[PDB]
Amino acid sequence: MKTPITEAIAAADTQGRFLSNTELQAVDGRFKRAVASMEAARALTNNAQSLIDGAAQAVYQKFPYTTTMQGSQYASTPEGKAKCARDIGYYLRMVTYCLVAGGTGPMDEYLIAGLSEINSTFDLSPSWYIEALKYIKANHGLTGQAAVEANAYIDYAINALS
Amino acid sequence: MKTPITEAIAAADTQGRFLSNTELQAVDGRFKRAVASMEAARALTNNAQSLIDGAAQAVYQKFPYTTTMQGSQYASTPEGKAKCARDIGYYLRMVTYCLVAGGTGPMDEYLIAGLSEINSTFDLSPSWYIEALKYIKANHGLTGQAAVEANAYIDYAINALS
Amino acid sequence: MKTPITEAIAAADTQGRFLSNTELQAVDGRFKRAVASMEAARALTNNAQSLIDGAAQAVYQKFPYTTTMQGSQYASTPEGKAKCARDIGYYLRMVTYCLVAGGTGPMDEYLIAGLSEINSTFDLSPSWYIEALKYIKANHGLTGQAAVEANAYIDYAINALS
Amino acid sequence: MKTPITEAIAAADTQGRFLSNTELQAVDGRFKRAVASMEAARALTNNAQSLIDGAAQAVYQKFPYTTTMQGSQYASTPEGKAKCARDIGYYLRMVTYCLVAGGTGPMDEYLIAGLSEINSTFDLSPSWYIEALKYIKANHGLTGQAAVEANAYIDYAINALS
Amino acid sequence: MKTPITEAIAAADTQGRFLSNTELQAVDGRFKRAVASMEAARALTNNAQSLIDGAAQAVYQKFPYTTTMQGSQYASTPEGKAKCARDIGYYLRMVTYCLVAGGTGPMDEYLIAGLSEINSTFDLSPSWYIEALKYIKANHGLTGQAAVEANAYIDYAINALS
Amino acid sequence: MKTPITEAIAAADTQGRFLSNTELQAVDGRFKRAVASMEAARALTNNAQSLIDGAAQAVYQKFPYTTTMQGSQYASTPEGKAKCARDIGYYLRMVTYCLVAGGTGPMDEYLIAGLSEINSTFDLSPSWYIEALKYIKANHGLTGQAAVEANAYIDYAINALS
Amino acid sequence: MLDAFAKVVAQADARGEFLTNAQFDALSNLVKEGNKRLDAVNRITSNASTIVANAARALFAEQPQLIQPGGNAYTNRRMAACLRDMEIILRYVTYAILAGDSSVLDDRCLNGLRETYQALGTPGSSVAVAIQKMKDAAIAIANDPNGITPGDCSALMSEIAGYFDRAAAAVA
Amino acid sequence: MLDAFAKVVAQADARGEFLTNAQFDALSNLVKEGNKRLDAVNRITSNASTIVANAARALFAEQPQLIQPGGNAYTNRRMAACLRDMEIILRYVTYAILAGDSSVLDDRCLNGLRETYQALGTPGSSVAVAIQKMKDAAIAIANDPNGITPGDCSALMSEIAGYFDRAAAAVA
Amino acid sequence: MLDAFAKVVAQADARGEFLTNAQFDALSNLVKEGNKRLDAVNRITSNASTIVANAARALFAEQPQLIQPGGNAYTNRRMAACLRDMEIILRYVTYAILAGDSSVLDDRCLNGLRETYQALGTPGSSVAVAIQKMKDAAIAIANDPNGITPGDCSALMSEIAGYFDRAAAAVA
Amino acid sequence: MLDAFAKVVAQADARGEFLTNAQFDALSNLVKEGNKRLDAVNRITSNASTIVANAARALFAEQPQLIQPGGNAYTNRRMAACLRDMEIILRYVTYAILAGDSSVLDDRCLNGLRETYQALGTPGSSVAVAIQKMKDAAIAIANDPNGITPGDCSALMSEIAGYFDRAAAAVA
Amino acid sequence: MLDAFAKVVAQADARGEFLTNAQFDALSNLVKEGNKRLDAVNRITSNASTIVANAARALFAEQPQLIQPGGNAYTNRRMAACLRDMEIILRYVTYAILAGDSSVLDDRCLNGLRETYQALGTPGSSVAVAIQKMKDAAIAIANDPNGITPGDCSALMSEIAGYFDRAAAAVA
Amino acid sequence: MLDAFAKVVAQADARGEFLTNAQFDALSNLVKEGNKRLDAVNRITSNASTIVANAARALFAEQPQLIQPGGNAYTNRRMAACLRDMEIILRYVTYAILAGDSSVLDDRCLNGLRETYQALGTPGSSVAVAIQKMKDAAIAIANDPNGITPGDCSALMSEIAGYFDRAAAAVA
Ligand SMILES: *[C@@H](C)[C@H]1/C(=C/c2[nH]c(/C=C3N=C(/C=C4\NC(=O)C(CC)=C4C)C(C)=C\3CCC(=O)O)c(CCC(=O)O)c2C)NC(=O)[C@@H]1C
Repeated sequence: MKTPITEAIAAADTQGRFLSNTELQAVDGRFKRAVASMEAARALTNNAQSLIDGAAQAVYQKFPYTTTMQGSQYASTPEGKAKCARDIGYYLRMVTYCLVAGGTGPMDEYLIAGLSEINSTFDLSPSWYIEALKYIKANHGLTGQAAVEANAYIDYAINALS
Repeated sequence: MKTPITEAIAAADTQGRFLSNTELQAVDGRFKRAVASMEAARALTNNAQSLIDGAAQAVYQKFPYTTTMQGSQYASTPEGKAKCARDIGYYLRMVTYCLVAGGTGPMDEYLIAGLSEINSTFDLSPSWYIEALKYIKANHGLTGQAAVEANAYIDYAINALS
Repeated sequence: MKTPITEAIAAADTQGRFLSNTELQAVDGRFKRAVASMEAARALTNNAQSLIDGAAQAVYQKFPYTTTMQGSQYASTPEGKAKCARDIGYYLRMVTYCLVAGGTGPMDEYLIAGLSEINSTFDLSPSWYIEALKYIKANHGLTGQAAVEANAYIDYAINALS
Repeated sequence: MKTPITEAIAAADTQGRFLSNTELQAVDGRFKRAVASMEAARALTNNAQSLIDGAAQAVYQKFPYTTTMQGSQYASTPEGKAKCARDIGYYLRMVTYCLVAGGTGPMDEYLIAGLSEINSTFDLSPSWYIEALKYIKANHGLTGQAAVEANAYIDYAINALS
Repeated sequence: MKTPITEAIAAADTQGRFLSNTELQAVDGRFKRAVASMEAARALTNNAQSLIDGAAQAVYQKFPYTTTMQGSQYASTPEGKAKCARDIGYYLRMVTYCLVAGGTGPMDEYLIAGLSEINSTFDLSPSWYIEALKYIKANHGLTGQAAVEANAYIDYAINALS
Repeated sequence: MKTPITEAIAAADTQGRFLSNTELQAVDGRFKRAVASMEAARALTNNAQSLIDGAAQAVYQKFPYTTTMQGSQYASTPEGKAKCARDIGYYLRMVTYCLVAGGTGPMDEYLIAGLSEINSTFDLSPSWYIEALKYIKANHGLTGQAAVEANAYIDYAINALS
Repeated sequence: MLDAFAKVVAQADARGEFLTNAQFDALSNLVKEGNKRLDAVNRITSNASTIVANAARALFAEQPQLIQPGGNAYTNRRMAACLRDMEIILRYVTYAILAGDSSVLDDRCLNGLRETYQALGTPGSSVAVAIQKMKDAAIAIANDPNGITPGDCSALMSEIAGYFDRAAAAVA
Repeated sequence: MLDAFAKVVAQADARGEFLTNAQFDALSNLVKEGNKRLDAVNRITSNASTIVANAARALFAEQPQLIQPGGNAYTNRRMAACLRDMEIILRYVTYAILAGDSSVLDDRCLNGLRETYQALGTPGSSVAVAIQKMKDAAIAIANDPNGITPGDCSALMSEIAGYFDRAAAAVA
Repeated sequence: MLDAFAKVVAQADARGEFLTNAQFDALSNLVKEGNKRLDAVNRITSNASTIVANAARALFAEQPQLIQPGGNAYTNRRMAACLRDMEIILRYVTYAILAGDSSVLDDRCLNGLRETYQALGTPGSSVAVAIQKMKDAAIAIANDPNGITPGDCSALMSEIAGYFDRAAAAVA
Repeated sequence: MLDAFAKVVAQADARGEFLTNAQFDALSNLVKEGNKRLDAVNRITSNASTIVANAARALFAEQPQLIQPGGNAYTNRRMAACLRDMEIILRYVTYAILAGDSSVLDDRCLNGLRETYQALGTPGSSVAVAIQKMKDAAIAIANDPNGITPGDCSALMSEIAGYFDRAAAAVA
Repeated sequence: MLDAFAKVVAQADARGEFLTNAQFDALSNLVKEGNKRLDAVNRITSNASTIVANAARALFAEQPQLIQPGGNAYTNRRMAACLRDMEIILRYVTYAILAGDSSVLDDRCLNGLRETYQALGTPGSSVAVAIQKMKDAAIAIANDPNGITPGDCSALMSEIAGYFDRAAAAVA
Repeated sequence: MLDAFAKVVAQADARGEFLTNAQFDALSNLVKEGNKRLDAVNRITSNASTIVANAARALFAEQPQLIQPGGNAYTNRRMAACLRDMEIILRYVTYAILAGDSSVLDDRCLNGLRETYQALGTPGSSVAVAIQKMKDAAIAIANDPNGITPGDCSALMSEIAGYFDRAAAAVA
């Protein structure tokens, strides 16, 4: 999994070298940033449910057809709505994994790999999940560098869907 | 050249990716460490001459034969002594390059690549340069994290010679 | 370009061989089928405009939001509608290229290569173009083996979008 | 084995694709040609013995030395003659395999691969087998497209020996 | 060209090494053998014409059909006979090149490479040239180690034709 | 192991060929040289002890510091002296292996591979072993071609250390 | 790779025999059924994506633990891998339908596939369910009496079923 | 690689146009001449070895310096290389006859071939003679009125000649 | 690859000199501006997709012949290639912003790129327009005064502009 | 490869769960001990060569049959291979110290290493001795109270010992 | 690869010993027999093709089921493969004769060859017959008293037989 | 690669001629001088390292700007590269001495080497000085009258000089 620390080791291991100051400086930056990253992960976790519930509605309001249109890919049934809230929660949970791990690795491995294939096969529009992420970014209530961490990984998701 | 920043870019460029928070945390650690690294580079530069002069003698005292033994590889002639002081200064100057660049790149590219070949061809014993570096490490007069930076790159040289 | 004839040559050329009866039988099947393929290409070309106009509406009726929703990717403006009718015509024209060439080559090279990238970047939903192709398949008015040829390449487009 | 159908599949399988109309047109040409191919295979099989007996003599008349010259590679002994008639029958049987399979695969795999090595090691002259095949081509009594199929694979053998 | 000396260099050059005693011993064996090799080359050159004339007849006697049978590949015409005597002389001249060079290189490069292709295309039977070489081997009149050298390269030709 | 004979076979085996006169001439040169090579190997073996004892002193006289200087890499202790005499004997024994085998293989495989790594890790100066070999070369008492063989492999060791 | 024709050829060659009349007649009836064979391949292939998608949608409805956290088909990487395996199996099955012989499916798809799923933790019994779904869908589509010249394709649909069953039996 | 059909397609696409009737009729007449095209390919291909051999035998008779010591076709290595080049050229020409378009011959055979012979010392003017020999032989064989349904193949033989001339012009 | 720091090192080494105070002070001020540099990289990178898309949408509006049949950006293959080139250029520009030096952009992106577009028929003058669009968008985004600690980043925005201009000048 | 943080992430994901407070607090205390972890890695790494050399010198003193003729570490090729294996093991151990997790050491060093030594004739019991020597030396060096801010690193030294023991147990 | 000389060297080294007189005398007698060894290699090699061909001709006479339809040596592909295996075995045997040691034959020819024939269906017992034929022919040729300096080569012919038997024993 | 013998062979073949007596006598005198040729190769090769080192030591004494900061031979990477080039040139020269022909040196060392040094900034005029130094040293060593059977090697030393001059002329 791609974290600042596994990148440091990967770099050294690729060249057949012991670690050096070059790499330890990189891990120190991960350890220092961790303060702001944890603060964000803890806040997003504590407010996860209202953020998922809020994000799901932002989608249904932006894209009303997804609640009235017939089809197993839409949220026009109780099951559809459940699947959607489920997916939004998956995205939110991956953001907190990235904050805790200090990199994109968790989202890369668990969500982004295969994403475009899944969205095509099941006829899921990326516009939906972008809007859900855009809503979380606006209403997570984070300030300072904690917001910068959170937005960096939410915007990372958004670029994967664009 | 191998610095914390070119490693960050190399990592991203290798995978065909934009930079991510994973990499920016690494550069932040380089920028934070720079305070201690610069302090050391400035001090080693300001006291370079007495350190070179002191280190050269530590060698001649440890290895007296290098001043009395006949041969173009020894410091038994004015030219030999000049070449030796020159080489010690090269090592000291590379340490300060590594501190300024934030990594081993300068020493790797300008000194370590080819080192063993050069020491074999011209019959230069690594024991000599280790002793010179050991002397600099003991008498650079650095405290705190500045000493840790300096010693990390001097000990890096020593491992290349061992 | 991938046609029954270039596949025959490619096969022989790959192995360093002259053509053989194995390959000539394949071209004969292309020449025999051409009767039905041409009939379809000529009919789809002769009725192209009403099919494009009909297909565009099937989309706007199936997906009404694409005509009322704000955004440069939707057909909520005269330009948007023009772009859409343009795209539907591109799909129809590729079907006739495939019928004339006797294979998928034209559509593969001019439309399918890059398709998923284009639909993601400009936020164009594949569901739209599938519905347009589904409408053309139902209302091209072709019978017998001419219909089988036409449907084979329209359904080929649909699988590329699924 | 190389048949029109395994070439179609090979082509698709090489590119990681389902079959397409491009390939099915090729198999249709194999299925249509099969009428003429079978007619030839059935006739060559029904008259195989007189064709083998006739072909063997055409050789001994064209190359009389092969019946009078001493050596295990010649037909100057009852065993030699048996081996020769055997070989001519092998060639005739491969022609009928190619007609039934619709391609060169049978002859390629069972006879042509290794042919030049075998003819060198055992001192068998290709001129002999060409003359035997030339005789079969002239006296198989086939007309129309059945003759075209038969001659295509007999001439295919001849080119392998030239 | 493959000689004992170019093999020695090739070996060293392949491994990135200076020559060593391992290789010089090999060249010494070439220089010592040269006495016997030259003696043979000089004798075969001095008696080349009677050997070519004798060898050509051994062929026509062994294979009488090659003088009476119609075809541009046979010696049934003045031109055919000229081509044959020419070819036999080519073989004899290559044997002397191998003796002078101390290896197979000359024959490998000028005659053996392409041999089987040429004999197939122009319908030239290897049995002919084997008989010509067999005659030269029996009537070159060489004794001792000179004969051993000559026979080693004539038998080398024969194996290339078998 | 690299001997004149395994090089001959290696050459043939690399190209997929039987041996040829090209290679047998090389082995003959090994068999002829063996006279002088054996004479040297037998003499160096018979006088090994006085040569080792003499060579060890040449080193301690040339490099007196190796007997007075503290450190496990020096001969300033009974164990150190034992290790040194041991190493000199290893070099002498490899020279006799090379003479018996007719090539560098024994020394290449048992001593040279890894040499520079070992001399660096244990802080053993190549100058020492060169002087020991230089002494053996001057006092082995060999004349004629036996001396040429011995010196070829001693100078081969010296180049590996330079 | 062998098709129905090369299959007979390779058996006659092993015996050193010309073909008999029983074989020339059997191979003629393949040809006479070739149109039907091409309709089936064309139909299954033109609906490849819906066959796969609908099969997966049903599989995950019936076995929702495959998509729960920890499930073998959880995360998009493993879901995509699963949908791919279903695409691949269907692709090699359509190859076999065109060839009249299972060798392509055996040699290039099914051989070693049981060992692959065992080494990965993938339940082949669930992959078999998936293959069963595709089968019923492919046969329903290929034997649809609509928009085609009426006739009897029952023997062909038995053959097509045979390949699906073969693949399903090789993973379980 | 383009055949006659893909050629028209790629021109219409560059213009963004459906095909006109003048194009649908022209492409139909190719199809109606397809049998003749297959007879020519089959005939030239079934006599590939005699076309090449007899062409070489004549070339070397007319230009015996190519086979004298020092000649570019002296030694069996260079003779084989020469016979091969003749095989290769003929092979790509028969490809073009089947495709109705020279692109395969141009892209995969003739492009850069003049520069190759110049860098090797091979006289392309003699290679052109060789290609001329094969041409006359291939046309004589392909247009043989014997053992075939009578008809007019003159336009096809002009096309076939066009490819041989094209190759001959590209090496000289 | 060189960053701003390695750049100075490599110049001092060429002279055989320790660093002077003018250099130790200059390299300290880079560090003191490092936060701003990371905000710019983060901001441009977090909006990579909208920077590219909106830039293309404007390019094709202004130059609609690039998307007409025959145009260099017509068909999805060439459109995707164009969008990719824009992604790639932007990616190497953000690399340069982090390094404080253009060497990565020069060595790995811009060197030889003019010759590439010339050999393909791509109008580099239109690629320059594209790069100009991204520039204005990236600077507007990176220098947005909102949601960040107030301060002066003008020197940094001049540097960022320098890289975009450099790339735009190398293709035209 | 997993570090201490990714380890927790991958366990929560398998359960489909957000992290609990017990996990957010545990991962915060890793960070708060990060300085100590970097001192240990730096110290062991800065003395890599003396750790290895002195360990070998002791190993061969205690087991002189490894360097006698016929011994597994006799000749410079096998001695160098032995010193290398010791370098490699130490390198992957320092990787694990930085990551807070043994996965890199397991996956890339220790897995299959027992089988390698068995197939070569190398006594893993002697390799374990070597690893034991390096361990005591590395801990003595890394926990040296001199020239560092005083504090308690005992838990870290237990962890570091754990990795050495793990490697030693995997070869024996 | 080891020759007779390197063999002794590698045994002395394993013991850490100089060579004794018993070894210097034994290695001198190899040299003194070197001419005979070169005559044998030269003779077998100069008749490689007749040794192989005549051996096969006899094998197939005695075991005609190997060449009947279905036989392992039926078809030209398998016949050529068989003749090749016979060429290869003979080639590695002549290598061993020159080296005075079987290691080249063992390591590069015979090792794993029994498993190869078992996995292919080739009867190694018939391959052994083939190797037996070549043996008698090679010895008859190599020990021919004609056209050579008279002398005793009996020990050499026993050695040569040893290699053939070794190969024959390794496939059966 | 050609040696002195293959050289004559390739000239006779181009003419289609047997060798004349003038050629059989010339090639016999090479053989009769073979011992001297082997002494020269052995002597130069046994002193390769001192030839190179002493040559470099003198080169850098005479041209100290090559080792000053900025010099082409400054840093250990470029010094090692320089010493290597000197090793390589000397190695290919000794090859030529053994072969009696410069082709190996030309084809595998000197061809394109002038262009290489020009593209790198290396002054070939200084490389020529280096080659001149090695030449004088190699000839002094190879023609040393000590410890060898007395005789005249002057023609050989002229040849050896010819190769050094050839290499020196090809870089300048
Ligand atoms: C110019 C681009 C605009 C601007 C930038 C700005 N930022 C600061 C302060 C900070 N910026 C960061 C950002 C990061 N540090 C990291 O390690 C990473 C990657 C993980 C990032 C993205 C931080 C941590 C700070 C310090 C904390 C803070 O919020 O201040 C300043 C003030 C100067 C300074 O360096 O501190 C400025 C000016 N502000 C503007 O008005 C410009 C439009």
